[PDB]
Amino acid sequence: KKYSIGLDIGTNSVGWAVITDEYKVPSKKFKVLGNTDRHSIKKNLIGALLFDSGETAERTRLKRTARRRYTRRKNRICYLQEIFSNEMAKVDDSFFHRLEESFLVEEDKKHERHPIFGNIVDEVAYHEKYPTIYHLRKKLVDSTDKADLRLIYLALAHMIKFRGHFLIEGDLNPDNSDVDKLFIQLVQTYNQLFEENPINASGVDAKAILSARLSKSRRLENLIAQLPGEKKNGLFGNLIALSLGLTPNFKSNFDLAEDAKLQLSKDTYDDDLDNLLAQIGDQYADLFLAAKNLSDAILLSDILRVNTEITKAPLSASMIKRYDEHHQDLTLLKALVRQQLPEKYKEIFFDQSKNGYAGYIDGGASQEEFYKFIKPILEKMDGTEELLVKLNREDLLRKQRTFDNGSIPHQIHLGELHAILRRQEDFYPFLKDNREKIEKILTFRIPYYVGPLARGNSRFAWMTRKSEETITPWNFEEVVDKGASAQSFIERMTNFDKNLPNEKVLPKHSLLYEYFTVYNELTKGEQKKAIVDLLFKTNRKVTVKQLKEDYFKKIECFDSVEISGVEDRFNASLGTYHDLLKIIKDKDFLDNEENEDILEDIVLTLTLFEDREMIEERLKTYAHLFDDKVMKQLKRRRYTGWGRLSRKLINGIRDKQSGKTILDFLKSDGFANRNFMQLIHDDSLTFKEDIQKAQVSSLHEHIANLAGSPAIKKGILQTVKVVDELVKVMGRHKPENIVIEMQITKHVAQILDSRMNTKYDENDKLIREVKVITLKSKLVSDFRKDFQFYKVREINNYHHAHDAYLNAVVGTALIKKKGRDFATVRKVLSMPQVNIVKKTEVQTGGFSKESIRPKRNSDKLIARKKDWDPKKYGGFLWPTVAYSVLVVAKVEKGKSKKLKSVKELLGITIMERSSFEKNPIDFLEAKGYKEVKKDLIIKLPKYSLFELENGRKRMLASAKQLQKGNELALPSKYVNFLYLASHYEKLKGSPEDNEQKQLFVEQHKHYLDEIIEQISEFSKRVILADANLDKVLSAYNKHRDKPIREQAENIIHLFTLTRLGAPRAFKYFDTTIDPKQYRSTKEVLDATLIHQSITGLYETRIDLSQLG
RNA sequence: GAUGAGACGCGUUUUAGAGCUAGAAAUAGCAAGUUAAAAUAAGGCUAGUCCGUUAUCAACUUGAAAAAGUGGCACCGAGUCGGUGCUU
DNA sequence: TTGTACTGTAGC
DNA sequence: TACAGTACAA
Repeated sequence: KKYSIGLDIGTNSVGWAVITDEYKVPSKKFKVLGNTDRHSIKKNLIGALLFDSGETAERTRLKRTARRRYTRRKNRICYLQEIFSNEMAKVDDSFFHRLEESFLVEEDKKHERHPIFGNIVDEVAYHEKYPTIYHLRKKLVDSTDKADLRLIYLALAHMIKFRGHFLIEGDLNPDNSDVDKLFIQLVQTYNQLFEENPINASGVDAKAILSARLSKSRRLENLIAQLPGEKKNGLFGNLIALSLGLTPNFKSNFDLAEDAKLQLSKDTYDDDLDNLLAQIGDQYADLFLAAKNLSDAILLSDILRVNTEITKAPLSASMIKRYDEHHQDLTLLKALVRQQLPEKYKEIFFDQSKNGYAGYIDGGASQEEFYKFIKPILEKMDGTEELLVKLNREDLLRKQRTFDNGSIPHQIHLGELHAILRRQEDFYPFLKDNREKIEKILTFRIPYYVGPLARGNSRFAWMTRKSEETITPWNFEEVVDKGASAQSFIERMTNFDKNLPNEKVLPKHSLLYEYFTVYNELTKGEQKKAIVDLLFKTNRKVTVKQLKEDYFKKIECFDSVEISGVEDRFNASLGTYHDLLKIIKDKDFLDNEENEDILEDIVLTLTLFEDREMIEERLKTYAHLFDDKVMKQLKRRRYTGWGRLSRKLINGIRDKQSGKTILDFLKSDGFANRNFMQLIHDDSLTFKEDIQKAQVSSLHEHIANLAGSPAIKKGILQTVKVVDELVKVMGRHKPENIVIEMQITKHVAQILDSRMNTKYDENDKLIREVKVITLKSKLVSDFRKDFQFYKVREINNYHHAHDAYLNAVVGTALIKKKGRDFATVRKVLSMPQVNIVKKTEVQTGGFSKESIRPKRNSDKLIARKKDWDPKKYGGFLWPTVAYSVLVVAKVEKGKSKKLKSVKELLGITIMERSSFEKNPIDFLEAKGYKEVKKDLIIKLPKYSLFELENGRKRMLASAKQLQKGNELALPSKYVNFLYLASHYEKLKGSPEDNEQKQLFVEQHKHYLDEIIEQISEFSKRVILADANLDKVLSAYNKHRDKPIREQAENIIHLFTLTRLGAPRAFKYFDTTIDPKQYRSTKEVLDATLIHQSITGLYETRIDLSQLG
């Protein structure tokens, strides 16, 4: 009657088992539908559900964000063309059309093949006069004569399309662009972060060293030689190496137990820093971001090398000089190679495949690969000294479009565009009428707090309009309601407190959150108040020596004090307090308790917004308290991220008996100390009661709102479905208790507790019909290790179901609390039939791989556009199949035409999924199938199970790919032998337990020679990999004499042959066995298709040999 | 630890940037190369400077969908479950 | 002309 | 890890 269900949730597996009060798994004759001969199969109430991991939305957001950027960039180009078209029509009728159809082959091109002028003579004249776009840009800046309108459009479109970054706010000035200024800023925060043993850099010249044209290591060494107190391996040298773009090791300087490294690579814009500051703390992030902006200063000064003259547009002239040096150095390299090393001349300049100059230009070889290829060549070749330093300084034969251009601010392109429009203002009146329009097209950026400019049809937009019309950059300021949109951004961006999920979290930099983390570290209150007022409110970093010298000896008059709470220095700090004291300089204003809301609203404003306008509006309310220079400075300050506690928790809720908040208890608790975890946990405090009341609020309400990765949510939803089907199996009877694995544990317990215990009374608040019991994995693992019921991951996926049954057994034994019970548990662990089910899931994602392949005559290339034939324009490859579809039809075959019936699978890809589901019959008719029988169309997702002769099971991975779907049910004594054979000298138990394991593995060593026969039999029956079987048998026979460790580890990798899933390449001692791929789905046309439920206890078997 | 907004720079793809000479040639020698346009998931309609890779998904019967419903028990054994006995 | 075998490919 | 490209058996 009464029964228990034990569960085991993982990221990719949910194992389940049903036990009785005698710790036995029941077995029932489950009915099976379908046209097969079998009507009922005996199945056991134990199994596991296997599924592909749940994915974070992050990659989908990266794609979504880029998808908007390309759209808005095309819209910018369209705005510029909209401005230009009316005047351009009387100059060239089909210029924009030619620029649109420039991608097309000449046969598909309606107009002339030359995009700019449409005549070959003028195009050749253009390319001779301006070999790059920057020559045209520099001329248009530096010429007063009337220029052609189309070249002006080309220059402005090149600057509007590729407009550079917005990281620097305001106009360009040396205070944030000249390398010396931000170098002094870097050493300023370097001194502020420690203030013990600082570095002082006053007489040094940064622009002489960092902007010098020299190799990077030599520049670093010279800068280190300018500072005798620091070295290259020092933390300052580490920071300067980051500024130079090297790969320094911060873990060495901060004594981390694991390697931590950073570099500002071409598409990792300091985002790797999370793994470092998760360990070393967030105090150093201001050091690293200043290093990043100093790096941007160094690159900007490097590529603006012509800024030594004010005579022209700096970036265009600098690219011109780079082109000139590239040409003059290239002809020298060609002569130097041809004169003295005629061999490999063709390899460098003609081959275009071996990373030469031809591979640098016409091939996919980067700058550093090209340098690495030719560096041995230049070491061998003579006369290369003046040219090799260009490799050592990364200046040799550089292109104009490179990864370093990400450091270019938008102000440079803005200045060049302004210079062009001011130079051509009188010649074209519509430039005078639309100078501000084009400058606004270049300089407009959608704010943080606005989001997508939608009209209700977006999941993501909170943007609120004040009018119903099209939004352009010119009329943006009078259409969006900024107050409503910014307010709506706050309502979304506030996180909620994990203790009280109704309540808004504080800013991380919030002053009360600083006081919290300080006082929580000291309690691990007159003395507390004196220490905080004397040191913490005076200095950023306080050590134990400062406490014993400046407080205990000075105030308490204690000569010798021993402190054990804190080792060296306090991790917490009042940094926001000292920051405010630096900016406002009216210290007593923060002493007034009334102003706390004003201060925390200010730091809330800076933690919300990044743009100047809304920040200016929100703090402008406080202008009657203070004014002028303090706003003028604090408008540049910003903060990032959020605390754990709500403002509603920390000082908001008051204990119902003591009349004190959490921070009130932290400040004073009488003659003894108490910490935050205890303040929540102590039953003497009503915080325990109030949190356990207020923490609780459909299944999706709990799953969507709770904190966790989509990977662990998937196991929770599947574990609820498994519970529902197991209740359905047992006559709708509920379990006596449900056992769960292991802070997510209390949310999983709430979901199952609330789905089972739906009844309540007037006096009983909750009737515990079912007791959801939570256990820790340490207990089950210790039970497994102590009593010889060992497990491995490599033999089979039966360990999930065995883990679930052990969870059930230990949980029931614990709530109720060595003979027949041990025999029962050993019989169940050696019990062969376990309902392993791989979840059949329609594949979703990108419908193909992202790499665009060149043109070819194959029909397998996917068209990148509707009118772009992939035989001519290239296209994508490797499409992803959402699901396969079993079709029977007639196919037109042969020159002498007849209609032959065929049955075959066809893969419906993701892009053809919707077109298939609108009309399957016409979609199949378009593929050549005619007389298609509609009712026999069977949808076959990924992991569809088929059964063939001798119990051979195959899982469908695609339309033309199968997978191994059988489990090797090796007996429990052999898995015990295998586990004890491995880990031979690392049990870390008693020596006697060690030796009773060793004689067990030794004197049954013929078990190994029997398990290899087990592998051979199982593989010959269901795997059909005979060549690999002979290979592994020969390798096992000729490595028989190698001892227990290596042999019984390589035989653990040997089960990769018999493991269900894709065939993977395992390895023996030395030999590596290539996988045997099942690239033929012809055999499952006459197999038995298996429709397994979530538990797999209910099946619907269709015999496909009776169809067609 | 979840989620979201705004931006940059590469990369790839086709085309434009007239290749020259010896050549019956399959080709050989030389010259040249750095840039730009267009696309960046096919596309969708409420046509927005929006949306399109996350989450959900065994089979059957109802239901536009949502959603609901659909499958006997005990014992003896074990090569992916078998056999025996009651029951409608 | 249709199936198999082996090796290579895949955005940041 | 499923698909692509080249290379053979009929």
